[PDB]
Amino acid sequence: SYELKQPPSVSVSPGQTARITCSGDVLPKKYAYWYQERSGQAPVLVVYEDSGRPSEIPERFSGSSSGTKATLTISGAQVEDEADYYCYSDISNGYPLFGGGTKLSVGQPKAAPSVTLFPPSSEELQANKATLVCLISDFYPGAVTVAWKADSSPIKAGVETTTPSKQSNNKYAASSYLSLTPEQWKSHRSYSCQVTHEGSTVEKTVAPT
Amino acid sequence: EVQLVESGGGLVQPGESLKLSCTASGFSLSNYYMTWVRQAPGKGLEWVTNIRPDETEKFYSDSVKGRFTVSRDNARNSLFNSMSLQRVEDTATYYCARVSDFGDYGPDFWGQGTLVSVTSASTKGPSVFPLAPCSRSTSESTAALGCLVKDYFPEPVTVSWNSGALTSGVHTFPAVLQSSGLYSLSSVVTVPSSSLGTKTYTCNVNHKPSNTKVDKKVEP
Ligand SMILES: Cc1cc2nc3c(=O)[nH]c(=O)nc-3n(C[C@H](O)[C@H](O)[C@H](O)CO)c2cc1C
Repeated sequence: SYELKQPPSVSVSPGQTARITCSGDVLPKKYAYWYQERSGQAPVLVVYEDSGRPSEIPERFSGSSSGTKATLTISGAQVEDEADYYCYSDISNGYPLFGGGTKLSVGQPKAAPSVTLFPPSSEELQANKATLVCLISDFYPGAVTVAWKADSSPIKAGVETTTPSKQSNNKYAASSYLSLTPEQWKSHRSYSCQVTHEGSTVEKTVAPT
Repeated sequence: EVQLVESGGGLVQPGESLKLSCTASGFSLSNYYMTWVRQAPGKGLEWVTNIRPDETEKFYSDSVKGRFTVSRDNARNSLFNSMSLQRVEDTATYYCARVSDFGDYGPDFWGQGTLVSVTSASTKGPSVFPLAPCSRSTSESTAALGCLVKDYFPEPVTVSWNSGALTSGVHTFPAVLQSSGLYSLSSVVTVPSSSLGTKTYTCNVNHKPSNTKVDKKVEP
């Protein structure tokens, strides 16, 4: 399989330039595209064949590329430029791809997330189920990354994270849940919920006790 | 000018079938290549298929190859995506787009999409489990206590504390839509661990859709 390795999140101040990358093993042989998708809205083309640019896309959106990294550079960041950006290209035998996508935010005072981790209640355990809850509160801009760790080892099977939500205080709220079996919860000796936001990483851990 | 309109998306159960349709206007469908790209709520864009204008070639993502089949009717400016043997993971919003004609094949114009939900979720009530730390976070000046409102359906759920008395420190998080088409959400109320063993903390979960009301008193 193959990946358009694309940074999950990116934020910039109104008026300054923003740069989104997109690594890839076959990008040196295949073109790269960029799409802009505003919340609950069809994606829109902003860049094609690495540098092309549609006649509806303002010049400040500059596509470029080289080797194995395409880069969507958005200058003079606007409040309207806040949305998700995805790169496109394909494998070494034509099948199309998409990057993980990237979140582009603008302005208000930046804030770090309040992370709280809860272990499985002995009660839910009696129900032959285990569920670790990771609440992420008061962060800004509204974009975070949640990775779960089984004793320092990663894991993906059993994770359900929410989409950043706007609290009443104009900051954001997120929640992530790792579902295990009563046996796994006791199997390992520690589970950890690490929430990285703006390069910053908060990592709370819990262990059977 | 260029315009794409999806439809057919709806709510169905695993294994069941569904046939989406995309009708275009503003251009000759027969002059372009078409694709369907889907996106599960809060997730990235995932490519599904591409279909040659003369329909002599059809490409599908491994995830859907065999179950989904693309088809067109350049005469009726229509693209079609018949999905069969539905899986939960196929749940997402289906976008049909016009495939550009330069560089490799990215699309240029996307329709707004049609939502495709797929579950057996009926109307479960929420289970409510206590949310308290082990021994580390219990030794703070103000830890957090909460209620885990697990597996319910459909939204919404109302959480409160001490029948509405307690309000400060309360933070009811947005529900997470677990794989099994069932919602879950937590609600924590941050309070001092000093006067913790003297006061009562009781969330009152309300789920009218299920006609359920639970009151769990969390202790330290
Ligand atoms: C997975 C896959 C997707 C393709 N998608 C397109 C497309 O959208 N548009 C296009 O002109 N050619 C596409 N092609 C190339 C096309 O099949 C064909 O080889 C050329 O037009 C040669 O006739 C694709 C090839 C593959 C393997």
